[PDB]
Amino acid sequence: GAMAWGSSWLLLKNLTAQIDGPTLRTLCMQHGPLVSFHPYLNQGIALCKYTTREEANKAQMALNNCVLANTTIFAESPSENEVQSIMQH
Repeated sequence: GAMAWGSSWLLLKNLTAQIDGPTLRTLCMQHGPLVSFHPYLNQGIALCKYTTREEANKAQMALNNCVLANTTIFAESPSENEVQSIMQH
């Protein structure tokens, strides 16, 4: 008799292998509160968790389809099953 809860998850993608993203991680925290974040430069992906569902959706709308000088940032919402796949290598 176990109960399942829905949690806010955001995945940001299309990061170059040449990313050092401490500034990238800090920017995500400013947009929404950050419980935990793991950014990968090499794969060009970063996965982060938000405190509430509404803050997560707002973060995706701003990060998705977002253009910065000479680089493009995309945002997607992986399934909770897809989030587990990322945690497992």
